[PDB]
Amino acid sequence: VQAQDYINPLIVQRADPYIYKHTDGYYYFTASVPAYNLIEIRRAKTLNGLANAAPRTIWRKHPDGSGAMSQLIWAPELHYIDGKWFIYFAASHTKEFDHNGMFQHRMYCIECDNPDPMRDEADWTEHGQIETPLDTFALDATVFEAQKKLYYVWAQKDPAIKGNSNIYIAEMANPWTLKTKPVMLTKPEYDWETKIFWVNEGPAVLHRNGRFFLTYSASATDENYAMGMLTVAEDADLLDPTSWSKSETPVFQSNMPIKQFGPGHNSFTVAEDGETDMLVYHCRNYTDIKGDPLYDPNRHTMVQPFTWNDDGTPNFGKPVPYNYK
Amino acid sequence: VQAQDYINPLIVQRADPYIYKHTDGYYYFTASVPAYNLIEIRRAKTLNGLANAAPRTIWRKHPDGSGAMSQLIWAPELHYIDGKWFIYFAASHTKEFDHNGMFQHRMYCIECDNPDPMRDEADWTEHGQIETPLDTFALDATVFEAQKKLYYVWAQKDPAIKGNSNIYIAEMANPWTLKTKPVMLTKPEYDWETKIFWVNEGPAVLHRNGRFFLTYSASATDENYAMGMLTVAEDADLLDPTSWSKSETPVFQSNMPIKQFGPGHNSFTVAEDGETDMLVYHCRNYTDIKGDPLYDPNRHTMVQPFTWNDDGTPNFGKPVPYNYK
Ligand SMILES: [Mg+2]
Ligand SMILES: [Mg+2]
Repeated sequence: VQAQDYINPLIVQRADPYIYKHTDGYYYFTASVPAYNLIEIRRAKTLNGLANAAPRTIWRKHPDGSGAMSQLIWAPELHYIDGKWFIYFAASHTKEFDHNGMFQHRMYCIECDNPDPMRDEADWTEHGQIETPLDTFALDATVFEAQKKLYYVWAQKDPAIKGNSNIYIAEMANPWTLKTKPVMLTKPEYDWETKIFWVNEGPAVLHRNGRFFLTYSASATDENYAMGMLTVAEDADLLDPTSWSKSETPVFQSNMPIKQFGPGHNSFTVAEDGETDMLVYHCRNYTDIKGDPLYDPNRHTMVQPFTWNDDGTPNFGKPVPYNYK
Repeated sequence: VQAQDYINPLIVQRADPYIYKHTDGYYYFTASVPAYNLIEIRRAKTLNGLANAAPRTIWRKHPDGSGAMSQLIWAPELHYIDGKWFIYFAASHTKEFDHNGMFQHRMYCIECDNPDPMRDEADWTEHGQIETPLDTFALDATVFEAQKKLYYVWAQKDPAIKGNSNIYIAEMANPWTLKTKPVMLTKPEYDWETKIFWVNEGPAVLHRNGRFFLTYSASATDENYAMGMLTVAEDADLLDPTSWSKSETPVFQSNMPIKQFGPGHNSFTVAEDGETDMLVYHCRNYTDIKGDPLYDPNRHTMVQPFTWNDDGTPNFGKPVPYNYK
């Protein structure tokens, strides 16, 4: 396949796009919806089919003023773990900022009792909050399998470290519970990670050529949004921060001449040829945003192929232009 | 062209779909967005292109509690009148129901000072409310030109007539002011117009074969939602209700075996061949709505060709199935 085989932007008005190619021959898609009020799934046999795929709501936010999970439903990811579907997402009990001017999200998990994850809301049950030793702002969780274990990777505020959030990892006791104390892998520190907000968020994991590559997003969700990357040997101690190497420069960023601003909160999938790696990310096409960029709904989902360098590292290149007619 | 050339649903999660093919060949699209908080426009060179067309916000709702136009921005239509762009839309000052359990919408108009209607929000000016002699619930306004005059057609509640709204016509003094007293063209009365809720709304006008054909939607918005049609000779007194003929049966209804439930609030356009008439409407693929139905976002935009009967009347057929892969 080639980039031009896909009509971009693939999915309008969907941020934090997550695509999972399942064994049933379907691509499953989850993302943040503009009103941040529910979790819906789309499915199609092809990536282009997702642009017209009728969604199904499988979980709705709790009522206003009812406590946990009642506001700002962010970045759900659908995972298939030991034959069961799980969705990891973040939510807050309020839209109010705390005394540090931050969002009040925590991490949640829902589990499906059916082989079809899109049949009905009644098939999904809440496990509640995925707790961490320190109860602070946490979001954008993802999971990956390595060394016959399940790892959980997420973004969280540490009061002792400057900025909004750092990336952590921990091994899981089960799909909704941590077994180990969190380990910090990266914090915002370079100029490209600290524009408007000091942020490391949106982790995603790729496994290839004897290594795990963990991409993440940094800076605010406007034009400054960019992707960084950590690398680790697949057999190392994943819970030792010295096992991981951090890229000093972004691995993916704005392509300003073609009006692709702030690419980020990515995921990875495979094309319909079963071989080409695909980068899935959101991106904006203008910068004259009014108000908070999180409430402008025009982060659009993009998909494009990526390749591999001779040293076995990924080469993401740059955002491709829109090509709809 | 043929129905299979279009990937349906054309535009997911857009209700009250309005497509206008401009003299430069662009297809412009306006609709109610699921959060009902703004007016955005998409443009593409093809109807399928609209599925991936990056929207632009051209007008946003007024702040909460500030009065007119502050809530529930519904059903915008983009019209090109005497070389200027106008958008007719409905809005409320509140989300609360009136003492009769009804929505509190009134009709509004904005005008653009630029040839490009998607350049900037600063290009649009508010004309305010389009006032009617009785100040009651009103929405879904459309306009058409006939006999060198401009006619305004809309839906409005009459306290003396059972149901949520009837269809009215009036001649306009200018694009934001009525010249004549409203004339009622149809009220909900047939069995197929009064299922669960008594309503006539979403008017649309088609001109062909010496007649104007005014379609509208009736009944509740589940599988009972259906389209009616009025017919009048193109040279008749359009303000005399006795010039108009009401179809005693619906002209378009649910296609129950393929789960196309409740087609309505239509508009009309022309295909890329410049010849084939296209019906544009919203429709659901399920009716088992959970939570507040106002915020279930899955009314999807459908497009399909229609044809003409021997007597010069349109034949809409029935909803086509989804055909995305
Ligand atoms: Mg994620
Ligand atoms: Mg309309």
